[PDB]
Amino acid sequence: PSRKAKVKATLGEFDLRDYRNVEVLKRFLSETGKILPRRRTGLSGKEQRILAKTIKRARILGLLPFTEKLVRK
Amino acid sequence: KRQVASGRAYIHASYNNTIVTITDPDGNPITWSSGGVIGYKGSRKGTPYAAQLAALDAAKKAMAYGMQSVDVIVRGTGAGREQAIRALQASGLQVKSIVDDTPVPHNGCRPKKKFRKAS
Amino acid sequence: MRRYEVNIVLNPNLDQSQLALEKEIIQRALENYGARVEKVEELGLRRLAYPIAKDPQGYFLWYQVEMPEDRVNDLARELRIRDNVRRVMVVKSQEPFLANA
Amino acid sequence: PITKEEKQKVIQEFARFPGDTGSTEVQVALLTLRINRLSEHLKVHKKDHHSHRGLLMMVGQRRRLLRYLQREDPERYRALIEKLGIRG
RNA sequence: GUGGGAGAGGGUGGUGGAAUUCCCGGAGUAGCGGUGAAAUGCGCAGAUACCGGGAGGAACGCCGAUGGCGAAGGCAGCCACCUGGUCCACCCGUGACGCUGAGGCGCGAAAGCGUGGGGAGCAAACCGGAUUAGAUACCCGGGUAGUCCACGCCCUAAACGAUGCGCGCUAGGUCUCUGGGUCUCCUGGGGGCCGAAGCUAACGCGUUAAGCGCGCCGCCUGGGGAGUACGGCCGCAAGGC
Ligand SMILES: [Mg+2]
Ligand SMILES: [Mg+2]
Ligand SMILES: [Mg+2]
Ligand SMILES: [Mg+2]
Ligand SMILES: [Mg+2]
Ligand SMILES: [Mg+2]
Ligand SMILES: [Mg+2]
Ligand SMILES: [Mg+2]
Ligand SMILES: [Mg+2]
Ligand SMILES: [Mg+2]
Ligand SMILES: [Mg+2]
Ligand SMILES: [Mg+2]
Ligand SMILES: [Mg+2]
Ligand SMILES: [Mg+2]
Ligand SMILES: [Mg+2]
Repeated sequence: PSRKAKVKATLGEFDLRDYRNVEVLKRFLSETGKILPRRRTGLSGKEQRILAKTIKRARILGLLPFTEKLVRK
Repeated sequence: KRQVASGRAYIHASYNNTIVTITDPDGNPITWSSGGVIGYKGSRKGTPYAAQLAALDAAKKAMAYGMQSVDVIVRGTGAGREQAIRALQASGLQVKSIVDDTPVPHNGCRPKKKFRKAS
Repeated sequence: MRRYEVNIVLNPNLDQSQLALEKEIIQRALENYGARVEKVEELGLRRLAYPIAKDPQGYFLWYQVEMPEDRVNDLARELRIRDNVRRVMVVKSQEPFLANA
Repeated sequence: PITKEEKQKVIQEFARFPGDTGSTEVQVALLTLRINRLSEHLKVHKKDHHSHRGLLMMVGQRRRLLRYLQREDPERYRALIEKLGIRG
């Protein structure tokens, strides 16, 4: 699946290296802590890469989860 | 005897059997059922049917304490899971919701041969 | 010296006093290591994606003290000695790799 | 690490003439620096095998230049040494 | 040299959360477990399932690739420090300072060894259940060495691209990682696939050659006996060359 819209379009000029930008980062995670793929985020290796290094900080810090519970079903 | 009215229902499905549990809000169980409980004992404990019977028993007995609204939580991927869930729903118990909380390590202990093989 | 961003998350249950106390060390101990606080931006209370120290929230800080590399795994080794301090994050500063601009 | 200064400082110390970056001395000297450093790092991190091979090459590259110096102009050679800290 | 870039390349210290096991408390009751079926096993000294707390060991989900780094073995939570290699642009410096490399020296997965420590999960041996004509096995329940750390050994492998290193030459297409540009595309470095000429027993290789050439090293000479015997060298030993 995933032919909707990339998580990059729905957003603007933003430091992909800012580990505090919760409001934006939260956009790169599934219904779980899971870090969205590229087919999803629609980023470049260099980018997608950095994103993660950043996300993984949001985590230790406490701003971002490691995993979420799946509602619905 | 206690009169809970609103609690949660934990469903633990496994390839081998399904045990269902109904606790109260804070988390403490009230009553529980299982393939064994309902009577099946052996290879049958796993079959969805059993799960249906089990889940419904978890309810009946739950109904006693005055339960009415559970927040079904699933764990495991065993056979007869999305099955037990369908029971609690059609049990009268207003199923507030459903959630999948099957635990999963971020690479913890080496599984046993039975489930080994990395990729 | 190098530019390091410092993040600090301490117990979100202090009164003006109890708190201004911690920051006395966060500043004292800090200067004792060649602090040089290029800046600061106290964000305060935060709703943590997950409880930390069994606390549903946290009080966040953030600096930019430029200091002597040799004395960093130390500076932090020092900030950790605190009790009401539950997180010490010391990242090295980095240009803003802007994305989608 | 070795600072831009640290480096330049050593270059403008051996260079045959203002503008000499790649002369056979500058190089040796320069190396000797990079070497004498890592030789320290490894004095500690004995387990750091990979870095070592890095040094096992600088030393080579170093003696190889010298071997060439001692050939062309045995004078400058006898010089670079006394100036640095080799042959002893 | 200068200015830039990428990276699970290495070493040391710290530190994050998920999971299993164990302990403590709550609540709760007759089973859980496991299999093709079962049994052994565990549970009313209260197990399983659920909630809270604690201790500890090991490994790091998603990102993750059909990706990257490394000479090879190999390398992925996050942070800092210490450190190696390498690529691009500038054309700035030296002026053949080059290639290869017997022997030497160093590194070298796993298993294994020595001393000390650690020991959650896993598990040779082993102890049991089951299956079977038998079962010294595949399946199940346990479990020691080990797996982990340090220090010292050991030196093997389908240690594989089964393809030694270096340099030049010889159509293209396409996908991709990383740098530069006047950024449709051109240009450099690396990873793939299809392919000219050509090569090849065939399969296949084909600017990442197995093509056309030069240099240096290693190696082969029918199968079995045999990677054995003898000798030597190495190792604490197993055992290695
Ligand atoms: Mg020139
Ligand atoms: Mg000249
Ligand atoms: Mg020679
Ligand atoms: Mg070894
Ligand atoms: Mg080993
Ligand atoms: Mg041992
Ligand atoms: Mg076991
Ligand atoms: Mg076994
Ligand atoms: Mg190419
Ligand atoms: Mg290319
Ligand atoms: Mg042809
Ligand atoms: Mg081909
Ligand atoms: Mg023969
Ligand atoms: Mg042999
Ligand atoms: Mg001997």
